[PDB]
Amino acid sequence: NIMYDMISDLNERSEDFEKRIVTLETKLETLIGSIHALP
Amino acid sequence: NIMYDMISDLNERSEDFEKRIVTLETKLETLIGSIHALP
Amino acid sequence: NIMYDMISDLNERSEDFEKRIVTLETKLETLIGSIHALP
Repeated sequence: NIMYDMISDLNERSEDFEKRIVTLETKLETLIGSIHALP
Repeated sequence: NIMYDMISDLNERSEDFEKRIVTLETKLETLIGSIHALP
Repeated sequence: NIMYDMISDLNERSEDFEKRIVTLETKLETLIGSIHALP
C-alpha cells in the first residue's frame, strides 16, 4: 500500500531522529558537565 | 484501524521530538550566551 | 483522504525536524571545535 509505504518511511525517518536527538542531548549535557565540573 | 494506530504513534513520537528539540536548542544558545556574554 | 492529510502533516513535521537537528548538531560540534582548537 502506498499509504503504508509513506507511514513506514516516516518511521525510519522518525527512528533516525530519536538517535540523533539522544546523541546531541548527551554531548550537550556532557560538555556542560565538562565545563562546570573541572576547569 | 491499524494504519491509524501507526499514524497516531508517529504523532506521539513526533510530538516528543518537538519538545526535546526546543529544549536542546535553548540550552545550546544559552550556554553560548553564557560564554560570550560574561566570562 | 483524512489519513493522507495526517501522513502529509507528519512529513512536513518530520522535515522541519531534520533541519533543526542538522543545525543543532553543527552548532554543537562547532562550539566544541571553537573551544578545543584555540583558547
